[PDB]
Amino acid sequence: ITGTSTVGVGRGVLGDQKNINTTYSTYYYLQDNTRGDGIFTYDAKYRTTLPGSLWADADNQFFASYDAPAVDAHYYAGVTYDYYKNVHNRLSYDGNNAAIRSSVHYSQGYNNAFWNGSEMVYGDGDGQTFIPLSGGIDVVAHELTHAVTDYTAGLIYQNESGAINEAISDIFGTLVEFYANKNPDWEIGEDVYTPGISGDSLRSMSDPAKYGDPDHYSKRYTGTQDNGGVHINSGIINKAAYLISQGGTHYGVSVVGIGRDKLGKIFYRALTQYLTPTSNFSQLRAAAVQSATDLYGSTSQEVASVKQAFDAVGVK
Ligand SMILES: [Ca+2]
Ligand SMILES: [Ca+2]
Ligand SMILES: [Ca+2]
Ligand SMILES: [Ca+2]
Ligand SMILES: [Zn+2]
Repeated sequence: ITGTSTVGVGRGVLGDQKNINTTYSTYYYLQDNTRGDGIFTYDAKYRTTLPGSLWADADNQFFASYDAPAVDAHYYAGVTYDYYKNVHNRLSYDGNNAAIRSSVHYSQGYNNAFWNGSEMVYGDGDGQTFIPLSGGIDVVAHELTHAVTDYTAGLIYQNESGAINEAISDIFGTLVEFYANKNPDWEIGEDVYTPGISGDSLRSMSDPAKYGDPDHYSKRYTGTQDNGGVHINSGIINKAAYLISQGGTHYGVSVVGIGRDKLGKIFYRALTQYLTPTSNFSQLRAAAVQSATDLYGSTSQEVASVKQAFDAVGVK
């Protein structure tokens, strides 16, 4: 919509107060004109017809419980935008400042969030397994990273390339959580998962096996469920990325950690320069090695650490 850029205030899903960039034209809309060609948040009104209505508010105050998921979708979209721009010099997900659109209140008790090819979509959860999914910065950044992958490597969402596609989203979702720096960790979705249970999440990058996911290639899932295990076998790559960043000894193989910033550089470069739609795990290892070599040199610690991390998870 055409109007003036304004600044609203509200509460997110977890009760935290924050400012949001809005647009004024009769109503105050969730439209942030300060990043690229806009970040736009919509209300799906418990339906599944998308995108729904551009979120409109009478007073620019967003403190109703109904407002909370839209406050977070909008705000965390802006944080993720800032991360890709400031850290990777990437302008929005297509690299050309495409508008970022998100819809919240999708369906009823919908325990999930997803990129549909064109926009972000968040359920409210059923209140037991999930609260509104946009309350998790790692969930928002995970899903927006699928948009990034779709415009770059284009990793097919099945089998090994699919598990890489998932891992890449867990990695950058986690690096975005660290960038925002509020209670960061190496698990996925903990802020919005199971309000009655402390300390759990959907997945762990530091210990995939915590939730039944493989942490070594010899444990890969080779069946047909979950598109050949895209959310299962990502544990292998998640563990390798965790090792590259943090270090550790995993099945007897020692890895020297190089830190989060370098992990982010190596994997962003692999994603955007080397990976293709059909890349398998072994080809990811070669892309990450070639990335680390471009960035730090072939004799570098960074290159040696990438090789050790992939050895540790059984990927040759
Ligand atoms: Ca209001
Ligand atoms: Ca966290
Ligand atoms: Ca997390
Ligand atoms: Ca929980
Ligand atoms: Zn995903």
